[PDB]
Amino acid sequence: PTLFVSYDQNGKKLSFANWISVLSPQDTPFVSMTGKESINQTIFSWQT
Amino acid sequence: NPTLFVSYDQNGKKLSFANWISVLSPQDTPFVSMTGKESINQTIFSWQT
Repeated sequence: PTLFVSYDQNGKKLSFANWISVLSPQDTPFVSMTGKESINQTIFSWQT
Repeated sequence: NPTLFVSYDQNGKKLSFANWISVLSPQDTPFVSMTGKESINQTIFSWQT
Protein backbone atom coordinates (compact mmCIF):
# COMPACT_ATOMS: atom_id res chain seq x y z
CA PRO A 1 0.00 0.00 0.00
CA THR A 2 2.91 2.37 -0.69
CA LEU A 3 2.94 4.96 -3.49
CA PHE A 4 0.72 7.14 -1.32
CA VAL A 5 -1.30 9.44 -3.60
CA SER A 6 -4.79 10.90 -3.88
CA TYR A 7 -5.87 7.62 -5.50
CA ASP A 8 -5.05 5.89 -2.20
CA GLN A 9 -6.12 8.65 0.20
CA ASN A 10 -9.30 8.24 2.25
CA GLY A 11 -11.65 10.46 4.20
CA LYS A 12 -10.99 13.36 1.84
CA LYS A 13 -12.54 16.84 1.89
CA LEU A 14 -14.24 18.09 -1.26
CA SER A 15 -13.66 21.52 -2.81
CA PHE A 16 -17.05 22.30 -4.33
CA ALA A 17 -18.22 25.82 -5.17
CA ASN A 18 -20.70 27.72 -2.99
CA TRP A 19 -22.93 28.82 -5.88
CA ILE A 20 -24.90 27.56 -8.87
CA SER A 21 -24.88 28.72 -12.49
CA VAL A 22 -28.07 29.73 -14.31
CA LEU A 23 -28.35 30.97 -17.90
CA SER A 24 -32.09 30.62 -18.53
CA PRO A 25 -33.20 34.05 -19.85
CA GLN A 26 -35.69 36.09 -17.84
CA ASP A 27 -36.39 39.05 -20.14
CA THR A 28 -40.11 38.75 -20.94
CA PRO A 29 -40.46 42.22 -22.53
CA PHE A 30 -44.01 41.79 -23.82
CA VAL A 31 -45.56 41.04 -20.42
CA SER A 32 -43.68 44.05 -19.00
CA MET A 33 -44.70 46.48 -21.76
CA THR A 34 -48.45 45.70 -21.88
CA GLY A 35 -50.13 46.53 -18.56
CA LYS A 36 -52.91 44.77 -16.66
CA GLU A 37 -56.43 46.15 -16.45
CA SER A 38 -58.79 44.70 -13.83
CA ILE A 39 -61.15 42.10 -12.36
CA ASN A 40 -64.61 41.60 -13.92
CA GLN A 41 -64.30 38.65 -16.33
CA THR A 42 -65.75 38.45 -19.84
CA ILE A 43 -69.14 39.94 -18.88
CA PHE A 44 -67.61 42.95 -20.68
CA SER A 45 -65.92 43.11 -24.08
CA TRP A 46 -64.35 45.52 -26.55
CA GLN A 47 -67.18 45.78 -29.12
CA THR A 48 -65.22 48.09 -31.47
CA ASN B 1 -76.91 48.28 -40.54
CA PRO B 2 -78.33 51.81 -40.13
CA THR B 3 -81.25 50.92 -42.41
CA LEU B 4 -83.92 51.42 -39.74
CA PHE B 5 -84.24 52.55 -36.12
CA VAL B 6 -84.74 49.21 -34.37
CA SER B 7 -83.34 47.47 -31.30
CA TYR B 8 -82.91 43.94 -32.68
CA ASP B 9 -79.77 45.00 -34.58
CA GLN B 10 -78.13 47.01 -31.79
CA ASN B 11 -74.43 46.26 -31.31
CA GLY B 12 -73.10 45.82 -27.80
CA LYS B 13 -76.24 46.06 -25.69
CA LYS B 14 -76.51 46.11 -21.89
CA LEU B 15 -78.09 43.08 -20.24
CA SER B 16 -79.96 45.26 -17.70
CA PHE B 17 -80.61 42.90 -14.80
CA ALA B 18 -82.11 43.85 -11.43
CA ASN B 19 -79.81 43.87 -8.40
CA TRP B 20 -81.79 41.58 -6.11
CA ILE B 21 -82.68 37.91 -5.68
CA SER B 22 -86.14 37.50 -4.12
CA VAL B 23 -85.97 33.74 -3.61
CA LEU B 24 -87.75 33.88 -0.26
CA SER B 25 -88.74 30.57 1.31
CA PRO B 26 -90.37 29.63 4.63
CA GLN B 27 -88.09 29.22 7.64
CA ASP B 28 -89.75 29.50 11.07
CA THR B 29 -88.51 26.72 13.37
CA PRO B 30 -91.13 27.41 16.08
CA PHE B 31 -90.50 24.11 17.83
CA VAL B 32 -86.73 24.63 17.81
CA SER B 33 -87.32 28.18 19.08
CA MET B 34 -89.54 27.06 21.99
CA THR B 35 -87.45 24.12 23.25
CA GLY B 36 -84.20 25.32 24.86
CA LYS B 37 -80.64 24.04 25.12
CA GLU B 38 -79.37 21.21 27.34
CA SER B 39 -75.88 20.58 25.95
CA ILE B 40 -74.56 17.13 26.86
CA ASN B 41 -71.37 15.09 26.54
CA GLN B 42 -72.30 11.53 25.52
CA THR B 43 -75.15 10.11 23.45
CA ILE B 44 -76.31 6.88 25.15
CA PHE B 45 -77.94 8.07 28.39
CA SER B 46 -81.63 8.17 29.40
CA TRP B 47 -84.05 10.04 31.67
CA GLN B 48 -85.34 7.38 34.12
CA THR B 49 -89.10 7.56 33.73
